[PDB]
Amino acid sequence: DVVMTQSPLSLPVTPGEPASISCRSSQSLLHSNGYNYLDWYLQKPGQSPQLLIYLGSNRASGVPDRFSGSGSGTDFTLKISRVEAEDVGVYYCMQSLQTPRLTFGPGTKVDIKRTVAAPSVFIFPPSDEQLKSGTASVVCLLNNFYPRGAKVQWKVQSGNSQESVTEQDSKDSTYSLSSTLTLSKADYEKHKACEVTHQGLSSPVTKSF
Amino acid sequence: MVTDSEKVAEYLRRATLDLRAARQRIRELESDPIAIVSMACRLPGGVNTPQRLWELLREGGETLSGFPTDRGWDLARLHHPDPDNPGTSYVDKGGFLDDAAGFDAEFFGVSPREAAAMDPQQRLLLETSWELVENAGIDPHSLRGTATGVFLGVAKFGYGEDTAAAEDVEGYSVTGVAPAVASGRISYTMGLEGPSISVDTACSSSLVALHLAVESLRKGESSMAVVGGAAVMATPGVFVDFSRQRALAADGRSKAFGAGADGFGFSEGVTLVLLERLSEARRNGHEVLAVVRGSALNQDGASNGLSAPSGPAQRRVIRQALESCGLEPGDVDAVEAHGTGTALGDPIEANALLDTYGRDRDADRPLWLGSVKSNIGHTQAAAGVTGLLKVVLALRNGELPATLHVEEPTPHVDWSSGGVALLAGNQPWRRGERTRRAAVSAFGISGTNAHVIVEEAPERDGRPVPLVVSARSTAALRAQAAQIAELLERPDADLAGVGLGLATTRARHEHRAAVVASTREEAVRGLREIAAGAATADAVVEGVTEVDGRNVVFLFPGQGSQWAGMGAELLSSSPVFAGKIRACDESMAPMQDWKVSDVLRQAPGAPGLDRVDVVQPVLFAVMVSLAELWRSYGVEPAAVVGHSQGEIAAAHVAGALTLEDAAKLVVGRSRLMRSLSGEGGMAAVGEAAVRERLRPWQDVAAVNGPRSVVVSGEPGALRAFSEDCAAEGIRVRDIDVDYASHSPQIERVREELLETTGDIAPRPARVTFHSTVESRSMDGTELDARYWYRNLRETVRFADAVTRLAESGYDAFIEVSPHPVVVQAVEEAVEEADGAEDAVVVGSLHRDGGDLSAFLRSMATAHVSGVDIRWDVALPGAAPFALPTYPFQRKRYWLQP
Amino acid sequence: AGFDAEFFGVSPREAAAMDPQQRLLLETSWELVENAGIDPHSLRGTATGVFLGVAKFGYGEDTAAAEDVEGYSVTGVAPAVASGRISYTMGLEGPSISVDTACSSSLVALHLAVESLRKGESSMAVVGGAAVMATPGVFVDFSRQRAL
Amino acid sequence: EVQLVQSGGGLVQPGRSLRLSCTASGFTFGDYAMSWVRQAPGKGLEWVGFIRSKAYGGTTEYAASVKGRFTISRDDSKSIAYLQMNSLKTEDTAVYYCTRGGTLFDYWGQGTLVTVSSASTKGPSVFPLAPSSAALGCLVKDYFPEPVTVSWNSGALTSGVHTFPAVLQSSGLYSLSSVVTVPSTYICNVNHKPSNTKVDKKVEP
Ligand SMILES: [K+]
Ligand code: NA
Ligand code: NA
Repeated sequence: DVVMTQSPLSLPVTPGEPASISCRSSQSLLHSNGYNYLDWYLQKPGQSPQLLIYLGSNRASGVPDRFSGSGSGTDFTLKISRVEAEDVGVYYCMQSLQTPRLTFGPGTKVDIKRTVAAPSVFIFPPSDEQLKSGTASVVCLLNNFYPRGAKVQWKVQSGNSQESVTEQDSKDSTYSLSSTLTLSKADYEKHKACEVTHQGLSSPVTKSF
Repeated sequence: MVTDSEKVAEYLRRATLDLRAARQRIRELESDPIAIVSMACRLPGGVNTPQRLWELLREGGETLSGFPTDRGWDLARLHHPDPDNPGTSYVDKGGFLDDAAGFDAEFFGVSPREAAAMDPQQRLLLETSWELVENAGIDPHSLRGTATGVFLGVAKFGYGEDTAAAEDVEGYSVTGVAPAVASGRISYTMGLEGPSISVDTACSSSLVALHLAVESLRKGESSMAVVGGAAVMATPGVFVDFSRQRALAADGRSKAFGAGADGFGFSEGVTLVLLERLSEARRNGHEVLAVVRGSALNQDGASNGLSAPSGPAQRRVIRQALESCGLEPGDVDAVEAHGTGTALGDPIEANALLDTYGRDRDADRPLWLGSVKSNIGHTQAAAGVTGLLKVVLALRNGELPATLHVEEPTPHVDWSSGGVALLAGNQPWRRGERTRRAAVSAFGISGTNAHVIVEEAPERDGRPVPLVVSARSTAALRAQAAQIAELLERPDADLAGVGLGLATTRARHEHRAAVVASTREEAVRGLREIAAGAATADAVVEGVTEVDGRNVVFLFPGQGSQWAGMGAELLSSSPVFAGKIRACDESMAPMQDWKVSDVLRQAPGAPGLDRVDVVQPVLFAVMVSLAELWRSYGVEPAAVVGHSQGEIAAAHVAGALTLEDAAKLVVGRSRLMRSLSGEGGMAAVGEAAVRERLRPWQDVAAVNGPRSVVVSGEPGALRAFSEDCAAEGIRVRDIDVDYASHSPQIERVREELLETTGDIAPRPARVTFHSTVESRSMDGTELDARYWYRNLRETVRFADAVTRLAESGYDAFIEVSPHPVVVQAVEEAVEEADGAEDAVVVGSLHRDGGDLSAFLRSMATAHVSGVDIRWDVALPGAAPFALPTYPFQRKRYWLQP
Repeated sequence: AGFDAEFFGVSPREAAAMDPQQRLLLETSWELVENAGIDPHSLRGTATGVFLGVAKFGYGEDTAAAEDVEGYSVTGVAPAVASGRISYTMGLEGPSISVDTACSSSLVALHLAVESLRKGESSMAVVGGAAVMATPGVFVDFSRQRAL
Repeated sequence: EVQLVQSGGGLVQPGRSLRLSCTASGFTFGDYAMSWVRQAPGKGLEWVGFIRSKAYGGTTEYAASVKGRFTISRDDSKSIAYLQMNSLKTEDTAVYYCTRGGTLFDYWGQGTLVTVSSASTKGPSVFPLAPSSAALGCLVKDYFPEPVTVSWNSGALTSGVHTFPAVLQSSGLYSLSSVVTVPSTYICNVNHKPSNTKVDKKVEP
């Protein structure tokens, strides 16, 4: 009987132009007093969350009046009349019918619209200075793609890779990713590549030693 | 879980808080109270401050005089008693400024030819606007780049119109007389960036300017506003023009609301106020003399003649002014009237008051009515803000001055209603339960009326004091000292408050002097020296500087500086210094038994300054502690340089050594020099020459200059070598030392030194560290134990480090030591170098003079040559005292026909 | 120099003493309200404000001093009266202000009028500026600077 | 104006305790419920607990993951809300936000990072990521604690550079990698203040 909300996973936006974020709840949020118990929050990168809209359509003092909310029952929209570049971040719609809210959920990741771009993939092998130590780090780089969501697989595997992603570049508006496969010098000599996927690619892409 | 009521409480709270913030925003935009933070003026009879105006008004003085004789007017031809005679005036009396032609052109960066071409209205607005900001307790330089607005009432009076056309490549003639430039030139010269507007609605002009400024402030367009008006009659044209109409009072007196009222009496005036949102004044800590609550402007409309007043329009503007701030007429204690002394206009004004304030008025509290024009005449574009000045002065002194010439009130007004009473005499007007309010009216001949509501402002040792004065010429510097001398000869005088006011509320100009004093009497003696152009006393320093900042080098010398009890005073008088000493003793703890603090105090059973192994760690502690004292006054080194073990202080100050590691290095090195006791010597002295002379021996420690050098070695050779230099020429001053540093004698201790100290972990330096060992800027991480041995071992290339830094643009060299041992060598090296030719070199303390006063004197010496000092740190808890304004050095500029 | 004095209730001697800036502001301000489709008489008693950029250009300064019982010479050339006379003759009762910030004067007047309207102080506003070079002084003054 | 000033976090070992504070100014603290919300590095926002105002009983509620280890209290005289954290665990590592309100979170503190780790301070190891046939970089491996900075050519090369967020390895030590693109004279400068470690390394085949 737990009350959840869902919003789109991502939403590219264009400054100067409007944007809309939809929200659907598992249950009507309309209360007998006439209000929908749905609030909108925003977390900008490296900042703390901030309130935007409360009870569906009320804009808190100090929030820019380009933000508004509407909807009723189970369907809600946050509207930005004209997006600004400073509006990127994670938007959350949060029901208040049922408390406490244990999580804010995944929210809607808003970033700068641009043309799709495929990852320029690179593989680097472990250095010799490192092999002298006793461990082997092999890196696979996916540079300047869009949108996020580039996946990587290794075939020397599972449970021995770690990945990291940049924030959207201030210039070209793309992302980059680094994966790092880690095995001991032992398990490394005992063999003699990384498979990428991404929507901007025609088909998967591999790069081997 | 939260109930529905608990959630509703939070949502409804947010909605009512949103509403509250919106309503507050409305009330700010509509009726935010406006602080009058200061005032300034030039009025007739030498009334050149607001206090002088108050003095005049409290006595009932009238400043009327004869026409000026030093303006080129043709007084013989100008007077003629018949009103119908063209080109003449039947009056020969008015209100005229003392010195309308006088101007300090150079202060304002104006050339002599521009000054002469400038309307005196423009020139006196520059002086008064400077004074205005000084009187607010604001360093005028701090308004550069701010959104300060300028709103002035000003009109042309014919300055220069009868001067022969001349050459004018720079266009001085155009900008010199344009009313637009009267406001724009204030903005230009003070670097203001808010709107700057000149307005002309005749007599109401300066209150219209005030009305527009209040709007600009409430909207947030201006952060502060310079408001007022200027009228200087360069030509007699207004006496002639108004004579043809028989509009002038024959005796020149403005007999406002008296039965004798028979026309205008015209005067000159330049009057200004400084305005800010009250809430902003409170936030920023500005004084608040009074508050503007509200104001209204309207028009007479279709009156009985273009220039005839309209009773009904005055009634309306009064009611609109009161309604704009939510007040009732009964809330107002007094009116400063337009009050011109004309037979037609006085009754209409009085009747409009009788019909608004006077209707249903408390029988025991009639509205008090007067007019400053009865004292000083009609100051035209400055009239409205001049009446505002009187109101503010009356509020501040608790008294309503008398209005003159009403021994018989005019019978053309039926005063019987009793709601309005003339101020036939002074009336107490003291702060109390009833909030004191008054209104100011101005009604122009173009028909635009103003009424403004004004309210009282809301209810609100023996240590050394550094007194800093500056000005833009030597004569102005002497005057500024003499003014402060007079201020401090008073009993009212707060020495520390004066110092803090001098340091924080006055622009720091090019010619600078300072006195460090502990009593008023000492302060006056030093300021009187400055006032005479002398600086013979030790507590007095003078200099001149073209910049306001420097690129500072801290210099840390080696031995030679110490003296018994050095810095002992500073342990009591300076927490910053003692805190650093104490920090030094905590880090020197697990390496020695004695404490540096005990040595400086000369405690019992404490070591003395003969053992290298106590001197060096003491001097280290003193130096790094003086460094922290300089830094608490806001002086941060851009680079550091040390001489021998002074490099260790340097490296700590730079951030490259923790204090624990620097203590290790100094204690480590200093014991190990104790071992070599009696086994070495050193003495003082060109480098290449001295090296030729040293070939016969195999016993050069430092190159301090081209004739100053230090040789080190074995005691024997030391004396043998001196005999030669003795029986040949230049001197060989020994050195109080048991050892021989920077010579091969050092090698035996290499091994132990490095192992003892090899534990240190140098860090990156936050401040450039220019090594005197390797003659270059070095990363702090390179300053490991091997480096510190190479400093003990190799030659100190001091002069080259200085030279390098001078040539790289460092122009302030501060010797951080208890006695100046390298100042001379720095000075010589800086002079020979291709570096700045106005560098400053100063020390910190002196053998005699290690108390806070001597340290403040050293900072003063740095300051008068352009090093910025945070003088308020010396004056905690003081409150800034009101000061005189800048002593303008005036010459006459007047274009004659 | 052309003016319909009688239309505006101005005597021949007042007209000659009036700055042409003032005279043409009366005609244009009448036209202005007619062009709005408004009977100008209906603005009598209203809170119409007047906000004008205007400066003196020396009209009358080189004419021999004469008799002037009515003071026409003073009001005729004062920039304050250039705005006030519009209010006087059309019976307007809002603020009437003349401002001088040189070349920006008429947009500063506009900025102040917008403020007056948003505050509700003026119900409508007559806004603009007037420049009539009665004398050649500005060509002479700016010639010395090679600014022309 | 409303302010929520947070303090009291930092590095702590597993099993130990920390007390976070949120000092409020510019509103009537005593009228509001106050909540704590946390965000593990690179993850979502998780509700920790909250305390009611005195007007509603002054009581608390807690997420099941912290119940019995964390407690919230308030001091209405000083206008402070506290989060007392006992028996801390590595997965408690997070930025902790204090916020005004129990249901409507209308004003948020700036956040306090709490890192729970048994790791010792350790300078990084740098290793090159060299080409063969337009992209190279450095791998900065095995350091603690954060942060480590990376420039290229002492801050002369910025174009094409991407310095990646650090990742926390199963060992408890961090590792990041910096990269840059150029075709066909290339050093990365790595700085780790907490261990006073600086390193430059040339990248070539
Ligand atoms: K009139
Ligand atoms: Na002296
Ligand atoms: Na020099």
